[PDB]
Amino acid sequence: LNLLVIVVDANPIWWGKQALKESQFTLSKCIDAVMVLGNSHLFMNRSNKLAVIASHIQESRFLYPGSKDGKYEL
Amino acid sequence: LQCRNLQEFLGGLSPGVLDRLYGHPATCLAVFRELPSLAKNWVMRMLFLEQPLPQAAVALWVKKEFSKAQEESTGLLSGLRIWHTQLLPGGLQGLILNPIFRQNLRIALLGGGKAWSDDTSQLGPDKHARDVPSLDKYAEERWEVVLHFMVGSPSAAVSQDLAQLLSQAGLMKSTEPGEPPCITSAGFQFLLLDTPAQLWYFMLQYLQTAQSRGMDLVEILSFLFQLSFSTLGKDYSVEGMSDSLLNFLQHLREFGLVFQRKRKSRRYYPTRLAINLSSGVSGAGGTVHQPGFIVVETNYRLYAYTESELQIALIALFSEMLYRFPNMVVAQVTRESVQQAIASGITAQQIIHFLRTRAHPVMLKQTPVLPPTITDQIRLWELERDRLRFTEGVLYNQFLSQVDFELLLAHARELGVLVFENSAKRLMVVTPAGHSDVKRFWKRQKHSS
Amino acid sequence: GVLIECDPAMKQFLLYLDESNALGKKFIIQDIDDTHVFVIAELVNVLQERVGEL
Amino acid sequence: GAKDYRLQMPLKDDHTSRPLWVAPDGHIFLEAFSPVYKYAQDFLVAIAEPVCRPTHVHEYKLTAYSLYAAVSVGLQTSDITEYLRKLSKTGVPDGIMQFIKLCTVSYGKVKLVLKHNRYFVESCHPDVIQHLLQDPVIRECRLRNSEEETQTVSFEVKQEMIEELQKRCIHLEYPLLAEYDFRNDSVNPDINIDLKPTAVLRPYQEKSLRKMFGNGRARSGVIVLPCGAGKSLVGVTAACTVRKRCLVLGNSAVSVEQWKAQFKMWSTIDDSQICRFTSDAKDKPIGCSVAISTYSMLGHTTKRSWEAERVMEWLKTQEWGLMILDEVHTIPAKMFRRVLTIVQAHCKLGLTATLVREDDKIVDLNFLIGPKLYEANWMELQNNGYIAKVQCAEVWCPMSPEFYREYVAIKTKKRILLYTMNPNKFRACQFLIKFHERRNDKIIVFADNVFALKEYAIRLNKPYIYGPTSQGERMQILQNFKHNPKINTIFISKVGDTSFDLPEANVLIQISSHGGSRRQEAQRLGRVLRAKKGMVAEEYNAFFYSLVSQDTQEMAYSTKRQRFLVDQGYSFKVITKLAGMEEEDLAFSTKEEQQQLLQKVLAATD
Repeated sequence: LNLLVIVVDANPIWWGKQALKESQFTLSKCIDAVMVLGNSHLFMNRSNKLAVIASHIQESRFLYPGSKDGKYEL
Repeated sequence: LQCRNLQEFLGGLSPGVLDRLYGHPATCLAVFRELPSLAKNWVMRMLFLEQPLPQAAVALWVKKEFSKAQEESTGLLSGLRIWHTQLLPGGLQGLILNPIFRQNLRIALLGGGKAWSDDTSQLGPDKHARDVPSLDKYAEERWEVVLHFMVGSPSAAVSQDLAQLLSQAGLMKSTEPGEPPCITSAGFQFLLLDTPAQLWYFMLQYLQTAQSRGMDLVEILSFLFQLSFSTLGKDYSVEGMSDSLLNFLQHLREFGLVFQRKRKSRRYYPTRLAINLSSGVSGAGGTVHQPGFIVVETNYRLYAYTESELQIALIALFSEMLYRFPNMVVAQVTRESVQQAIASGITAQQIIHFLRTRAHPVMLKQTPVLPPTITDQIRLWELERDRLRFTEGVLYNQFLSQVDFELLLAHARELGVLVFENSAKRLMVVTPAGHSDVKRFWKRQKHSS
Repeated sequence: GVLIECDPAMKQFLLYLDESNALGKKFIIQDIDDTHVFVIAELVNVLQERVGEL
Repeated sequence: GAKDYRLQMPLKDDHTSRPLWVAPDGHIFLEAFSPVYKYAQDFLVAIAEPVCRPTHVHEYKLTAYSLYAAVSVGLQTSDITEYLRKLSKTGVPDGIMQFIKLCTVSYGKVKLVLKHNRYFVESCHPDVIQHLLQDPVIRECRLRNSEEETQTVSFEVKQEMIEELQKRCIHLEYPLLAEYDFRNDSVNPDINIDLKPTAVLRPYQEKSLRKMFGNGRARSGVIVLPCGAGKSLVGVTAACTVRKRCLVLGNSAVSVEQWKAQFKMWSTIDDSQICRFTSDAKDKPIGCSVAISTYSMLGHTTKRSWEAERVMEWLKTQEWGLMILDEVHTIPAKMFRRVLTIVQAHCKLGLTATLVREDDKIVDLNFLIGPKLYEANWMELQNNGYIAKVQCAEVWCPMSPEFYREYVAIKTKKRILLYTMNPNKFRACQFLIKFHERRNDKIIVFADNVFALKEYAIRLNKPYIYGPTSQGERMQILQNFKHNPKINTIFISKVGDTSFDLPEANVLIQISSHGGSRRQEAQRLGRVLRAKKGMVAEEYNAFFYSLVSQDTQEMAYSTKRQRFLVDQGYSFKVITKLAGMEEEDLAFSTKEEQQQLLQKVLAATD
């Protein structure tokens, strides 16, 4: 039983300057690496738990709290 | 009973077969979670990778103190056909995950091209939905009917494919042509075993003869490991199974591990026996299945708080019974009772662990099981027949010279026909099975002079 | 022969039966050491009743 | 193979909070883990005779005799059957209530009354005395040739059919309850005896005397209480409390000094009303009443006249009859008949700590001596400071092959003297002495034979005592282990006696377990193995081992000792391997020394 609590600094101004930079790496791959880390953590053991929080500029809203994709439904 | 732990049967599986078993993501997750934590993290490290990493990096990912506990994970990955070895174009032996195994783990973690096993078209609260304690009751009823069949009650509701299975696995020997099914000594040792150990011994000796009914080991073991990783509450469907899977699933219904509703139905309920199917030990003081019930006092006195004709027959096997009350049975472990269990064949670690398993909760903090006088005594009884042990043989005498007799001792020892030697009197006992080979050697030695 | 492993103080128990039984020529055919004796095959089950007397 | 008592015994819905289980052959099982254990213990002690007292669930047995004593105390039918209903998880069957009726309805079919030293027989209704005088044997030994009591028919009974009258009234099934009138026996006058408050008293001893005296009248009977643990205190206290007088008889010689020590400081009888008919004294029998005799060991005929003739005369006049008996499991069929013949006692006193008396199944001397009045809790006696923390542990040693070959050839008693002495056991016997030599503890090896233990002490230079020695010699040697604090060993024998005192020390052993002392050994375990200190601490310290040979037909007695040790609250275990005997400087290390012993044992006279 383990509990990873990812916190992703979703500054819309910073990732906005990153997406106007026209780089390779934008917010989509950031949140996708977050979700692949989350599914990996739930994947390593059955008892693991996950919670993903996104600090916005004015709010701490949580992100986290059939199988068409083929992944586990949960 | 050796515990395979998803390793002993899996080890030595056919090369064509090994690739095939990982052709569903259920099997890749199920072999993944069995792994030790080192091999676990290494597969999850090397998963997203197309290059055979050299051996130096794998040996160089580990701190120095843990090399003794490291080579087990590497060897377990290698023998289980995950890490197949490749070559970097110099001499560096590259290591790469089996792309069937790796691709189906990545299907288990990410999107996939297949569509899994669980299914439901849309059937809600089912017609005669079954209740969870009634699933417990069904498990108890069916598996105790099989156990009573082995014991030999008038409750013999086995449907004679299961009786043929019990005769084929070496448990109930049929002898004297006219339907008189006995119990082998393997059946008595099967009775005194734990319930997950009994069911897993059923599955091992069931798949030992899986070359009979058109069965394959791979799909059946994937279905067993699919059963024991399921939930009692949520309900399943059958659509997505072959017809030999239907025959195995209705034979499994006869086992009692799966509650169907109808034979032509589209639904099965994996029973509480099916979840605790695991190669292991149910405990040394208490069982998740049933709480213990036997109070073993220092008077050699068994107090069984359970009404059941099965367990009364088992306590009749390794003891002798005096009182029977509608809540309790009072039995005494006599020497002669264990020596009758010995006559069938019973080593008295079965007895002490039996009493420790069913230890009444007034024995909490009342340990008094540390010294067993009977176990030392039992070796002395066993010694009564060990005091005379059967065999056959020939003796060579008139041995003569001392250094010549030492060379003859190595001839019977290598072949395995030597029993006892004597260098002071020049005497050697040779079994009659290899008498035609020792004499020739002696003749050759004589010729050599 | 039949190898029988026993106790040094119990080896002479089977020797007394040799000089008393008049069934065959000789019961014990060969004596290796104090913990190893030999025997025509036939008296292990009979000794299991004699051991109770012993 | 098992009795079904499921249908005769009715199921009911109190399977949690009742302590009994009442099987229709009388047998009552008892949970000693429910909080009503004290009360059911009290009930079944009063009403049943016990069978087993293990740790968790005890087993009692309803006999006719314990029901008769439960009535004779004063319990009615409604009380006994009402609390068997109100204490049993399973309902009471029909055979047990039918047999309870046939033992409790009438308190006494025949009443025996002692007044003016006349043993009358009375009843409130004349029919039973009519049918009692119609019997041919009642005709044979009835006594012929000689207010405020309405509705009473009586007849006198001779002096020397009292035993035969009681046994015949047993056989006729019209039994007797002892009745004594203190006022009518006015001839014998009370003497002033003062109890000592400073002298200690015990809760169990109070329960025993409350079972004896009880409601008014003193009552004949058998008290089964610990020896070496205040057994002497109960008897001395009882005699003082009534103020009635009596002669106390002990078969054993030391006993004289043991009982006198209890009352020596606590009263003025030592220099006023003292008398000793044994040990050659004859101190004022002429007026000391209260005497100390030794059963039927004396009396004779011509040989001893005058002084020992008066050995049995001045006691029957000035002792009303609080008859006292001590150690009667060793006093076999023939001596109890002469005790009740030479003296008349209002009540019968039993001071024996053992359970069964004389170890004989066929004949029981218990009822002519009275009911078992009370049984004390050995768990409370041991965990307080009344007996040593006996740690029983059997030691089974292998049999030597050189001595086992000759065991088979002879079925005499020489094979016993040969089987008894084993060089494998002698090395263990010397190891146990060395194991306690560094701990300078009081250790004595016990051998059950004439002079078997004599050679065991001369070979290794240690003192020894046995039976045929001397009274003046054992007087100082016995004090050389408890009265005098000098650390030494010594080998003693059965001696037909128990030595007990105030010294705090412990430790004892056993070689032979098949002989004549294979009966008193039970009670010898409690008298010898005492505590290290006065009110000993709860912790254990005393040890007790037993050397038993292997494959020598000795388990016949080694099994019966397990039934007695579980009732004494002692820890029992089996240790067949000492593990450390070979690595010790002992004797008989080589095989040549063990061979020389064979030429001496067989040379010994048989």
